[PDB]
Amino acid sequence: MVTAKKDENFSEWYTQAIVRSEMIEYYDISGCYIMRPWAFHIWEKVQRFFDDEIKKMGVENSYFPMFVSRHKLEKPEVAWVTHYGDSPLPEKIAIRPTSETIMYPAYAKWIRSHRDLPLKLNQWCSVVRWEFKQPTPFLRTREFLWQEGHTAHATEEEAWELVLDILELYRRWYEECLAVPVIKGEKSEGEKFAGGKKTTTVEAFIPENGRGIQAATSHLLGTNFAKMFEIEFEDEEGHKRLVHQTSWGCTTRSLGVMIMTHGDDKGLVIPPRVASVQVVIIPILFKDENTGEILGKCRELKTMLEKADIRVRIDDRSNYTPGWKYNHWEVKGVPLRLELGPKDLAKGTARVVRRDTGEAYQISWADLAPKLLELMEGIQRSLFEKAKARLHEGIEKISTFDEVMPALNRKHLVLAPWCEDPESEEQIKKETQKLSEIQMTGAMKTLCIPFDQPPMPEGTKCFYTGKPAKRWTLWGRSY
Amino acid sequence: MVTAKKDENFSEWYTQAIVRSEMIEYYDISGCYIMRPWAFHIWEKVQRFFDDEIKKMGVENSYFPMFVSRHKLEKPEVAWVTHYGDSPLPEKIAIRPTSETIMYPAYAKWIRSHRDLPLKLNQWCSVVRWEFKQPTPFLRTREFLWQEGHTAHATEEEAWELVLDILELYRRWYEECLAVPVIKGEKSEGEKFAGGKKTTTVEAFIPENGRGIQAATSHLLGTNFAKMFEIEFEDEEGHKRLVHQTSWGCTTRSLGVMIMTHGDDKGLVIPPRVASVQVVIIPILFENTGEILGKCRELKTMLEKADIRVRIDDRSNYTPGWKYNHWEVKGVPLRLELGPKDLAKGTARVVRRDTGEAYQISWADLAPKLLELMEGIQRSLFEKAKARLHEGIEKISTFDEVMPALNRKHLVLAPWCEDPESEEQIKKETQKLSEIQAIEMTGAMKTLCIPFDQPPMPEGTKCFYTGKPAKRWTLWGRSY
Ligand SMILES: Cc1cc(N2CC[C@@](C#N)(C3(C)CC3)C2=O)cc(C(=O)NCc2cc(F)cc(-c3cnn(C)c3)c2)n1
Ligand SMILES: Cc1cc(N2CC[C@@](C#N)(C3(C)CC3)C2=O)cc(C(=O)NCc2cc(F)cc(-c3cnn(C)c3)c2)n1
Ligand SMILES: O=C(C[C@H]1NCCC[C@@H]1O)Cn1cnc2cc(Br)c(Cl)cc2c1=O
Ligand SMILES: O=C(C[C@H]1NCCC[C@@H]1O)Cn1cnc2cc(Br)c(Cl)cc2c1=O
Ligand SMILES: [Br-]
Ligand SMILES: [Br-]
Ligand SMILES: [Ca+2]
Ligand SMILES: [Ca+2]
Ligand SMILES: [Cl-]
Ligand SMILES: [Cl-]
Ligand SMILES: [Cl-]
Repeated sequence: MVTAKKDENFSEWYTQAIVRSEMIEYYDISGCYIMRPWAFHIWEKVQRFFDDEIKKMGVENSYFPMFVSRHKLEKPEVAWVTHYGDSPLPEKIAIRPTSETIMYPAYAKWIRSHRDLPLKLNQWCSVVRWEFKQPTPFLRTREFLWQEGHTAHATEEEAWELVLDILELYRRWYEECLAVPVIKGEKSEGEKFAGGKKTTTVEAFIPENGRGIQAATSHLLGTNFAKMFEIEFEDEEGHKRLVHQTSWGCTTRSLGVMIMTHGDDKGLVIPPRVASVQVVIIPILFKDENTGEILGKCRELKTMLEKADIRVRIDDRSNYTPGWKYNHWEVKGVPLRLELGPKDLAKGTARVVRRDTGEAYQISWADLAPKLLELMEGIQRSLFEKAKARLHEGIEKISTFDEVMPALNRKHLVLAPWCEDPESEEQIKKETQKLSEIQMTGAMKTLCIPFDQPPMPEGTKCFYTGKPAKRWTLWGRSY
Repeated sequence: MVTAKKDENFSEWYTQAIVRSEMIEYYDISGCYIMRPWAFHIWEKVQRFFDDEIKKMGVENSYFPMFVSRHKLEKPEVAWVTHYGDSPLPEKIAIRPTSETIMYPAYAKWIRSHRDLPLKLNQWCSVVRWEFKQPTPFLRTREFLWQEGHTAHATEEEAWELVLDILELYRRWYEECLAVPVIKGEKSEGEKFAGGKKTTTVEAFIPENGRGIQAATSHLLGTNFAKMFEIEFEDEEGHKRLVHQTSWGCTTRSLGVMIMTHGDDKGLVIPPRVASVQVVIIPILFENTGEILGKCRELKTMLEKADIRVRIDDRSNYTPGWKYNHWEVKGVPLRLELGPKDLAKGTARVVRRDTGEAYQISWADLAPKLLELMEGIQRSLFEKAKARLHEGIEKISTFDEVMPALNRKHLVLAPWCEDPESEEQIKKETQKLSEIQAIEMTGAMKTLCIPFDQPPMPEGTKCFYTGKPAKRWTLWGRSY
């Protein structure tokens, strides 16, 4: 069970939560962890939703090799294979950190005419970024699972609308499945993906350590990579034009984020929409009191709730006390826990405890399926809405730079008018980092320029340079 | 179009077929190939089938790192990571070729009491087996996708029952989804997984080189790994015992097999159950308004409501007949032709890809009859294959009848004594008999499997080689 406290020592709390809930297991190679079934259930669920939604868009899944030649890569932190067994490769090959240098030549080969567009591929794989720093399970790891999508189109308007559609699917992944609120915005030109035209992004906020984290990203690559890799088509009139590319990505970091958003001092709290066990049925057995009837009814209740597509498990393992089972499913975060013991056998009801709030209900057996649907909807919405309020309580609207340092001290982000000069963002990072040193990184940086822009009074000056401000920008310490 | 002929030039036919089908793209690193959507949808299909069945058996999914210490790996085809950027690494690390050494330490840590058993885990991933031999797409490659399942049980009976259940799921994977017939059997103690106690397998046959190929595998590991890694539990009486483990896998080789099992001189054929598109609607077009396309879209929704997978090929500059050949090569089980004649009679022309038989169907009658055909197709494809299979097996009793059989690209079902010595001697002698034939891919014949279904073994029957008392019948032939 979890001993540490979320608002007192976040780091050890998080470690305990993930470990005690059986989601991860440590490994002798630093930077890689093991994803036990409990976490992978959740992953499977969001992968299913994203997959169905992108298949609805014509995107098709595929698989490109893990390996890229050195020649075709330096056309850093990439991992190099030099030997098989005991013989060295004639050329070292690297392991993929992202798949552009692998797929894009194939794109060059496959695209000749307008009729071959759009071209929309996704792939669900593992990548390797071997930064020699300190990892954070889910959040920052040397190997991780993601999906990545790459499309090429005949026009930039098409590409751009797909960028937006995909980032909307990413908003739904987080807010709608994992109950984590996020912010849609656009990356600064010092933070955007280089040689993309424009990066869009969903951002999240960890209040317990006042930090920003990127959740997913969708790039408008435009035509830079087409020039690079010579991906041309012939339009209707017979002209050779460059294609307009997008790519987009989202990883298991999402599970990390969800743990921090909903976790509490007893452990995990798993939003029902992604819960593999939404309801655990715990038979209360002691002194051979009514065990045959208790199990009879528990299995009947299971078939009842399964008819309503509630995902139900009866914890009838003989070698565990009920109280151990309670703590087990609590630390694990099963949304709803249903207790049936011999005294309920004559009541015709049963006791239901919701994990998020701990409230208890006495519900009839006939009334179980619909009331449990209802509670799960309410848990899902309320997980989300409490999180969304914490998010917006953590953001401060400022006018001048004087307001920054107090705000970061309250573990908050700042929304400020900005002129969007790239060198000013770096001046800002350095200034704030040094001020932080007068007492994990202390520097503050841009997170995104929110799509949702609040009102911009005329003659608003950039909070740092005093120049005329162009857009509100979200800044904060980061992950 | 596919220039090669399937049984005349099998090699060129095979690569011609998988390339012009758009199933693979080649790559600038030997051993690796790009798996394109037309093929990956099939991998998606069988992965869903099998994932659901093992989820029904209580098996859960997980993910383990792709790297091993040399320390843990060594306790010649392994890909070794040495550097990041330009700095060496303290210790080189290896890309997994399988994940026993990655998982069993964790297992040893997670299992302490009978409470914790059985432990059932699976994972979908890829592995690297960097062999310096000539790869073959799908069939033998340097990086390939698979699933490896690893369980641990209290008793050998539970372990064994699980082994056989998984091998039956592999049977269904090939026969029910892939329409590919296979044979369940047991591996000779020479062909079994070392440090395993018994290996079971499903084998497959390729008529055009008479070659046998292992299709899936399911291992009774017993307790050897349990001693290696110290995976132990305490029973209800408090005594400390070793776990009996199983492991089992299957790869994208299953797709190559499928190709080779059903392809014809025209190209691929894909069983309806796993085909990406089940029906291609070909508009007969050359311009376009007059709404043939509208009617196509109507048909498309009518057919999706029966859960059929449909694609309208409305590409502008291609010819109807070019489209016919295109989807012919790809292997779409059913082609729906719509032109102005069909619009004027409310009928459609449907051509099944297996036999080429055509059918005229009114638009109303469309969705049911297609369902009746796909199923027919799915049965037909599997049945023909089955027959070809049984025609490539010769039951023999002497070694003399062996080398005739191999020349016909057949497999032998001979009575054997089962000491591995004899297997080794047969392999060497058959190879050099192949070479003395060749004075005028190797010729070595080995044990494919010891089939589970054993025809009657009369008393006094002598092994077809040693001449000692035969124990069981065994399937031999050349291998992949
Ligand atoms: C899981 C994951 C996820 C992500 N990202 C990046 C953006 C993205 C989003 N949205 C993607 C990829 C989806 C678009 C996402 O999820 C990044 C990393 C990572 O960069 N790992 C390497 C590493 C290892 C390590 F041991 C330590 C560090 C480390 C320590 N201090 N600092 C400053 C770094 C870094 N990892
Ligand atoms: C896709 C796949 C599949 C399989 N197998 C093996 C058994 C199994 C089955 N059933 C599994 C794993 C499921 C249990 C299966 O599918 C083996 C290989 C392979 O051995 N790859 C390396 C390699 C590279 C290479 F360039 C050439 C060769 C090569 C050339 N001649 N010879 C003798 C080898 C080998 N690859
Ligand atoms: O990987 C990207 C861009 C996009 N690729 C598709 C999925 C979503 C993703 O944002 C940016 N990026 C990020 N990290 C990298 C690390 C290394 Br190592 C290399 Cl060489 C290259 C990269 C690199 O290109
Ligand atoms: O891979 C196996 C045994 C089983 N692993 C689990 C999935 C099913 C599979 O049959 C045997 N084997 C086969 N090929 C290997 C290649 C290399 Br390289 C290494 Cl190090 C090890 C091995 C190795 O152990
Ligand atoms: Br990234
Ligand atoms: Br193997
Ligand atoms: Ca849109
Ligand atoms: Ca606060
Ligand atoms: Cl799922
Ligand atoms: Cl009773
Ligand atoms: Cl539900």
